[PDB]
Amino acid sequence: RNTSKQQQQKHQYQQRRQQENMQRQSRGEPPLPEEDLSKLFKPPQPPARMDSLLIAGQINTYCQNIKEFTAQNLGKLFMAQALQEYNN
Amino acid sequence: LLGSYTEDNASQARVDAHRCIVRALKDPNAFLFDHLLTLKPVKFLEGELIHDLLTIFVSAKLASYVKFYQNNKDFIDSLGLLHEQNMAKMRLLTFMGMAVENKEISFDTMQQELQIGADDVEAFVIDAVRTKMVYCKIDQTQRKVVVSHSTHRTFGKQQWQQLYDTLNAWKQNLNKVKNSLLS
Repeated sequence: RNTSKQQQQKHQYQQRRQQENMQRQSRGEPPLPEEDLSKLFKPPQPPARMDSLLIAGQINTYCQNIKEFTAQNLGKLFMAQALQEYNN
Repeated sequence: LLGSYTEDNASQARVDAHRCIVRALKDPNAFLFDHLLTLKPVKFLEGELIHDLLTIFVSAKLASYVKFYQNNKDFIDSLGLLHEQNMAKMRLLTFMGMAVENKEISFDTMQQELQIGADDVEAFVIDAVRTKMVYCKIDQTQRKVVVSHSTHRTFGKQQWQQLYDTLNAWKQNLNKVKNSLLS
């Protein structure tokens, strides 16, 4: 959740303000550059796709869901056995 | 082995049968008649004829120093059986009340049955719990001693088994039917 929020604040939040500013500047200079237009947009460390953390995350959450499933399966049959022995 | 086969040869059986009564009184872990009842020995040795075997079984049921004082004999009371009678009284009455009442006896009754104080009854209850003749948490004044039921009860444990068989047969088949729709 902190890893996703860090990439989102770089992907969306930086780019949104850069377009906000670039639209205020208006964005093409005809006799010579374009100095601050040339300065604008250079990649932050995540521009997209931190998959090495994400995929390894998902394999671990899948392992966690398997542990939830096995714990639930133990609980289903323990509840059944506890109810079954008492009532006769 | 003696109670099974060989030394029957009743003269050899008599001398160890008299020793078996002494062996029962010798270790206060040996209950009273329970070991003899449990398998072949009581179904192999005469009750009144020479052995004096059923006399111990009568003293156990009629539950008192007066019954031992009537029925005791020189060899065991010389050493003697004074302490062991109180240990016997503690096990037999605590089982018998709970077994009959039926199963959650009052403190006030138990003081009258054991013939001792309230705190003395609680002390008797601790080592009844350590013995595991009774076995769950003890409440203050009612619900005093419950479960285990380890002691002899002859037909009152045989009839309980016949009732339990009926219960087991209904429960195991019905629960097998439910778990055979869920496996």
